[PDB]
Amino acid sequence: KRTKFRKQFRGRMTGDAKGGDYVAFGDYGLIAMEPAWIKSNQIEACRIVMSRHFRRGGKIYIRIFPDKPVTKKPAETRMGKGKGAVEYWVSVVKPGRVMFEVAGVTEEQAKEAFRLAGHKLPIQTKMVKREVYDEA
Amino acid sequence: AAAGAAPRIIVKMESSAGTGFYYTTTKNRRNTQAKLELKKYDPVAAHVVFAAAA
Amino acid sequence: QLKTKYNDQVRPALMQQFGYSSVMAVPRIEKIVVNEGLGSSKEDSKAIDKAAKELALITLQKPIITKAKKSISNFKLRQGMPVGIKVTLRGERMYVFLEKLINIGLPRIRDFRGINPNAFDGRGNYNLGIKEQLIFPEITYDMVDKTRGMDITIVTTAKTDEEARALLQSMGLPFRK
Amino acid sequence: RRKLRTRRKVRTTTAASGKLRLSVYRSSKHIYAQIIDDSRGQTLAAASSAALKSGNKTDTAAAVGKALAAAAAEKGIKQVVFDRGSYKYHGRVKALADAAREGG
Amino acid sequence: AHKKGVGSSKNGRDSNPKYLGVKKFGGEVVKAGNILVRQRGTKFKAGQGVGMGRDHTLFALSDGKVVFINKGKGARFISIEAAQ
RNA sequence: UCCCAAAAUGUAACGGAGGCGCCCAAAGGUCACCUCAAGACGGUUGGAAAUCGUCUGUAGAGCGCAAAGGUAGAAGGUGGCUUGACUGCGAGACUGACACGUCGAGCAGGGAGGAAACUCGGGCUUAGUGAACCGGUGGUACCGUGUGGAAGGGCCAUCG
RNA sequence: UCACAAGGCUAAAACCUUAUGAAACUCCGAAGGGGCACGCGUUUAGUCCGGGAGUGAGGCU
Ligand SMILES: [Mg+2]
Ligand SMILES: [Mg+2]
Ligand SMILES: [Mg+2]
Ligand SMILES: [Mg+2]
Ligand SMILES: [Mg+2]
Ligand SMILES: [Mg+2]
Ligand SMILES: [Mg+2]
Ligand SMILES: [Mg+2]
Ligand SMILES: [Mg+2]
Repeated sequence: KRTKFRKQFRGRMTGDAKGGDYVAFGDYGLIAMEPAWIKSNQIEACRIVMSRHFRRGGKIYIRIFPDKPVTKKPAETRMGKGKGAVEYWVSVVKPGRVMFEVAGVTEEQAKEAFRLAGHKLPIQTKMVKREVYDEA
Repeated sequence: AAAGAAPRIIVKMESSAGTGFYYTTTKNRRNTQAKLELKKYDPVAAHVVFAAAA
Repeated sequence: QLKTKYNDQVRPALMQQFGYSSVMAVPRIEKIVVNEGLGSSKEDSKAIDKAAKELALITLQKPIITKAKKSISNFKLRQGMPVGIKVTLRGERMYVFLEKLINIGLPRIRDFRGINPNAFDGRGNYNLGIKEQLIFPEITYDMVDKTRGMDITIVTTAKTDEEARALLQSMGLPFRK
Repeated sequence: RRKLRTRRKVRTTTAASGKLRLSVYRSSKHIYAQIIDDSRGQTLAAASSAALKSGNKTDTAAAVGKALAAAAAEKGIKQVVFDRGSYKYHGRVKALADAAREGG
Repeated sequence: AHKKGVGSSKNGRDSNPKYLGVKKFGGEVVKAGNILVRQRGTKFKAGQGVGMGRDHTLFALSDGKVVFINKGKGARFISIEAAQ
């Protein structure tokens, strides 16, 4: 969800995903395909979906994290007078970046918990499975 | 600068030489307390030390 | 003085004890360092005067007022003000004051049975600070006001703690077993 | 501790000064007082004190000042800069000085 | 229906530009007292023939030709070497 | 002062943050000397932090204030002597539409510190500012309405 | 420096492996740009002195 202390406001720009395209901490992984912004609550949503479907307990790695403050001006104001005041928080997930890692669950379980998380997501995704030893 | 001027004041350093010449700078009154005693050039002779006139 | 010669008779004692390939490669004694860190709560000019007096009368050497490192935590601290008092003794007066100590100090210590033998400067040296002041050759309660205590730090040029230890003891020193 | 020497060393503006700098080394009971044209990596004159010393250990400073300055006459050196070391210009190295400071 | 403000900015402010950097570059002729760098600090240290005002301004002392010495990062010098 | 500002300078917004309208007679000149933060072991008040010691230790500190650059061969901490926080100038550049503004070698008088090479025309630097006009004050003897004076102006300094 | 994902470890901090975000972070760091010299090679502009201006609401990709 939120960061704890910071600077306040920000900006916007894009190209392909820095690190990391590879599958650590787990056996199955879910990957972006589109240059989105991702809000806390959207992740929160995926977290709760997958957490329920796994029941107790599995193991869930939420790689992505919202450090980026997005603002929205008040209702019905003429432009200017200031910058909008922190509406919510996004995490700038670029394509190929791995958003999710789950392990301690079968392939089937992983597929499903993934698909369920996917339908809650602003962007297309793909699941995959290890071999990406660029390092470890 | 401005009137109230409690710390630092524009003081004028007038010569002992009796020439006419003087200088100007600033003293804190926190640390000069009494007077100011300085040794600068005089252009109506050569180098004769002044005191802090009002 | 005499103590110097006794060191020079500890030297083949530790040469023989340790089998040193050299006589300078043997533990010696560098300075003695006397600290008196009253301050913080004792902000009295009168008191640092008294510590000056006491120190000058026992150590026969003027003491330095080691100020506050300007660290000002929540409680009572500040910038540049007296908080401690240092007197560094090395060489002659070191040996004089140290002999004064083994001679008249720890003996005249109220309830004394030795000091802590568990390791000190694991680099190879040894400190040991000592409490009370009403246990002295020169200090009197019939020449002071209140009651204080101090800090003491020697520098054995040893290489470990067993060698430091050895030097200390055979120099004449109480290890509470 | 090497701070004093590299201090005065850089403080002697090496080349752009023009003048030649003049080393010392009185830490041991032997010195070395070299005369250097800084810029060129070459050492011009010099006058040691470990090839016979008469006997004096620090009293001989004036001697090697006079001896050096003597070498300086011949080589043709009239300008100088005093590269001291960690040496606080007082007695010995002051002797070497005054000595060279007249006997040039 | 409508709104009534009220907020503003505390910001805006900035300071008039400080035309800094080097004015005289590698391989450039130089008159006496021609300036070669404006800088905040010791970014560029004076070498031979160049002095340094309090602005840490580097200005050349005796005509000649400008030469840049980069002594492996954070320690750099500018100098003049006259032609011939 | 930083970011925006697109690796030269420059560049707008009721774009994003933060300081200034001073301070210092030593916090300046010079001369000489000293090296930081922090952690680990052991240490009378202590015992989170005090003061001492050992080991590590390139800056993880300090620089009167904002931040950026800068800086350990010092600008950082300490001491001696001191009044260059100086007159008469200014080769040559930076910078601005103009007015401004900034840096400055070198010459003279004449001084400061140094044994000296030397350095010093304020402060590590970048904010701490107000054009003219009319007037106050110290010097100056340029003009002074028939002439000689004096009122008054002019000049350099300087205060509002 | 600020922020941050799983684990170790320890009384939490530091620290260890794994892992990542940054306009106001930077061990690094392009393409490009800017100054200067030549012209080694093409082409035509330039600069200064003086007369006359107009313009100072811009618009889109
Ligand atoms: Mg550009
Ligand atoms: Mg514009
Ligand atoms: Mg008017
Ligand atoms: Mg008048
Ligand atoms: Mg008159
Ligand atoms: Mg590398
Ligand atoms: Mg207009
Ligand atoms: Mg317009
Ligand atoms: Mg436009």
